[PDB]
Amino acid sequence: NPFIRFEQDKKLFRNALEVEGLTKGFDNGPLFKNLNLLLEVGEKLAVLGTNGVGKSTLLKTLVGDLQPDSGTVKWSENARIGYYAQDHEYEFENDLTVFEWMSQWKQEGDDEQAVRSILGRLLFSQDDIKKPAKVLSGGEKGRMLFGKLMMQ
Amino acid sequence: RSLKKGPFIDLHLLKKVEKAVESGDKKPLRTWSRRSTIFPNMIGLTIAVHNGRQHVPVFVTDEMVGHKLGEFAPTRTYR
Amino acid sequence: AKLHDYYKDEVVKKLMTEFNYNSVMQVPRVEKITLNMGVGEAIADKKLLDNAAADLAAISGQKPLITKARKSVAGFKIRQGYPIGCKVTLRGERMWEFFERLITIAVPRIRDFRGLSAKSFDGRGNYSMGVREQIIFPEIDYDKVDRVRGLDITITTTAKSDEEGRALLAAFDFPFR
Amino acid sequence: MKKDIHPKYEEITASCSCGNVMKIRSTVGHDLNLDVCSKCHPFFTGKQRDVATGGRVDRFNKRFNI
Amino acid sequence: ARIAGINIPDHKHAVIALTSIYGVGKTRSKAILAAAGIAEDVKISELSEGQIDTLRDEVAKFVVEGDLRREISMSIKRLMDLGCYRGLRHRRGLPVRGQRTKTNARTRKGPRKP
RNA sequence: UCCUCCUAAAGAGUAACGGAGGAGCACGAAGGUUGGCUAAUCCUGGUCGGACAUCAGGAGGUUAGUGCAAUGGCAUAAGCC
RNA sequence: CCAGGGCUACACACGUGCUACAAUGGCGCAUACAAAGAGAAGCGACCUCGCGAGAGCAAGCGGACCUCAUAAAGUGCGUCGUAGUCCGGAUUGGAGUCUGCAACUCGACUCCAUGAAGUCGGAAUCGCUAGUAAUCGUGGAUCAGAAUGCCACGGUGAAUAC
Ligand SMILES: Nc1ncnc2c1ncn2[C@@H]1O[C@H](COP(=O)(O)OP(=O)(O)OP(=O)(O)O)[C@@H](O)[C@H]1O
Ligand SMILES: [Mg+2]
Ligand SMILES: [Mg+2]
Ligand SMILES: [Mg+2]
Ligand SMILES: [Mg+2]
Ligand SMILES: [Mg+2]
Ligand SMILES: [Mg+2]
Ligand SMILES: [Mg+2]
Ligand code: NA
Repeated sequence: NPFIRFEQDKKLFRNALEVEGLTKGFDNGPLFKNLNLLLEVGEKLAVLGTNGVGKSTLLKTLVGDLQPDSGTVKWSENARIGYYAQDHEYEFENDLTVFEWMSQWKQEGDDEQAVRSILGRLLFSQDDIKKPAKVLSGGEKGRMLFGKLMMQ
Repeated sequence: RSLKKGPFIDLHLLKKVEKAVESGDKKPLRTWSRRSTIFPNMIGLTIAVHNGRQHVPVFVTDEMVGHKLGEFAPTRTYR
Repeated sequence: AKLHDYYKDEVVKKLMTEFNYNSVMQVPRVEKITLNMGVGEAIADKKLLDNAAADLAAISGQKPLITKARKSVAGFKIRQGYPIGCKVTLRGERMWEFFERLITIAVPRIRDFRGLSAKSFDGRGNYSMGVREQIIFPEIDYDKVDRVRGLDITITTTAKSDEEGRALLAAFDFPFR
Repeated sequence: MKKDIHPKYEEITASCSCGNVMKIRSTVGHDLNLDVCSKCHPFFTGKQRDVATGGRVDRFNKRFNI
Repeated sequence: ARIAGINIPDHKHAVIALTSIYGVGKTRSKAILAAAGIAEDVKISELSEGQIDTLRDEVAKFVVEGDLRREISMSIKRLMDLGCYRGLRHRRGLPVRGQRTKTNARTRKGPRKP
């Protein structure tokens, strides 16, 4: 059982998005029409659907990988957004080892502790922190992304 | 702070100081006045200020002109 | 080098006249400059050493050599081989360029300047100085850096004695007292 | 040198706040205009104006308008 | 967007931008805009650079962030070493303007400690 | 069971429930070769820096070092790249 | 009898209030609607000077006539567009005014600068049934000066009580 606990560097007070309209439909009829909603610093909002409804593209247009055809989103200017993307293969590239990968993050931290400790707190070892991070598989990559979230 | 004019100090202080400056540096000046500010002519003296039970001697340096004689005698103690 | 030409055209004759020398090669001459800084904090983070190396590579047009600990000590909890300091050696043309671009612009820029100490020789004609602020050099623009990390300048000269070193450096209008 | 292991090094033309144009080969990539150089630094003029802080005995006599 | 220390704030009206300077409040800032010939309601981005140089010279006549730090710090350092009553409160860490310390004065004493 | 020093009486060997310590490994380089280099500890100067981190000068000279206990040895280095 | 000092001392705990955490809010400009009361070593117009506290000259009033004394929330217009902010005002430095022989311990107020904690508050606890609660101002008692206290006056003005 790994020990993961995402903290908060700064607390947000009023709201996050206040989204009004996106009008986002790739090629066919838009999978959603209006989608005007707020958060008031809410929680969860577990979007669900079948295989092919558009949750991931909605999230991409929400974060900024893509943008809506017409409308705006706008975040709170003090926010900090972590993203566990649907696909994580564009991240694990360029022949970076585990240690270098998880050290490329961090704001003001030490390159020996809090980057080599955040790894040990989730089922990783001295042997692990030296193998290339590209040859990891599945749950290891997911835990790497969770570690990046905790670090950020 | 106080008023426009007339920095108020007591006669029984200026008169004592005038004889003190004439002779030169001497014994401490024993006074019971705390409400009299410090004029430029009193530098180099050793006036003593009443604190409620005794007199603590004080030597007038260059910066001690804008405050009265009672501003350099802590009137009560701590610890 | 403007300072090299100034040396060989004025300082040689000035020093021979002032000191009653027999040979033109008896005159004290500056032979090298050394810029270093032992970061110390690199124990728990190696990237700070690389940042320091970039700082010195900007300050002087060379690549710093990363120097390791000579012996282990438990006072500061270091071992042998740990990279601790960075150092740059300048001789000749680049040494003259750094000398000029220090003593003509960088020295005035230091906050609250009064004059470099004259009693800071090692009794053998050499000189040493600390800057305490890496941002007085124009190569650093106060936006790239993250610290106030300082540098040590060490002027190694041929001067036989500290008095001759003082005279030689005063010939270059060094900001003494 | 060692065949492109060092930063770039090209001649620049820096000037003071009163002119004093100088050519110094440095690693900046663009020239700069700065404050007084060693020529114009007031470490030999305002020395008295630097060690001058103080004064209240005279500042009371101007207050003494009587 | 630059003054002596930094005029970082854009999107701010002129009279409020110079308040970011350590040494300029509101009426002192109001004298900068009115005397130098700039309207109060102008947004910083819309101004030109030429007007800034007029601003930079005008503000620099005051004592500001660069030297206002020394003015207050040395003044206290005089009283601290003066032996004056007001100095002793600065030495101890108590209110100096003759106010209550029996139950209040948390601001000078910092957060409550047992 | 094996290794090192003394007892061991200046060749070798030599005992006691005599006096002191170690091993049951390690290394694909920590081996071969070629090229190069020389230590500990102190003084004076130097931003944080400190009794000792990093830099420059001097004295000293192998009192350093040797993957591992001790003896012998090592500058032509057997030590460091 | 007198001079100075203390009741204003502060690691801490409690009770009663005030000011705030802001957008049904701040800031600038302009304009309406009251009531009650005090004034003789006292209230003080108007005028001028001062950025402002105030200073100089100074009529009238021992008064339904004169003064204190321009009510404030409101309304209309503009900006601020959710930040420790154009909220908040503590703390502190400098220069001031006036009372009183005297403002350091220890007054009030104004000007410039600084701008903290605080982003609806744990167990628990308090007030109120109609011009009441909530909120906004005004006056007086004591008093040379010195109240967010107390005593009184008026504006706006609710929800619910099965
Ligand atoms: N590149 C694309 N081309 C065509 N259709 C797309 C594309 N990306 C998304 N979609 C459509 O958008 C719908 C919703 O997007 P999304 O990928 O989140 O769907 P999902 O199947 O619910 O999610 P996921 O499988 O990623 O967990 C999909 O069902 C699909 O029809
Ligand atoms: Mg034998
Ligand atoms: Mg024998
Ligand atoms: Mg035998
Ligand atoms: Mg070997
Ligand atoms: Mg060899
Ligand atoms: Mg070998
Ligand atoms: Mg009492
Ligand atoms: Na999806």
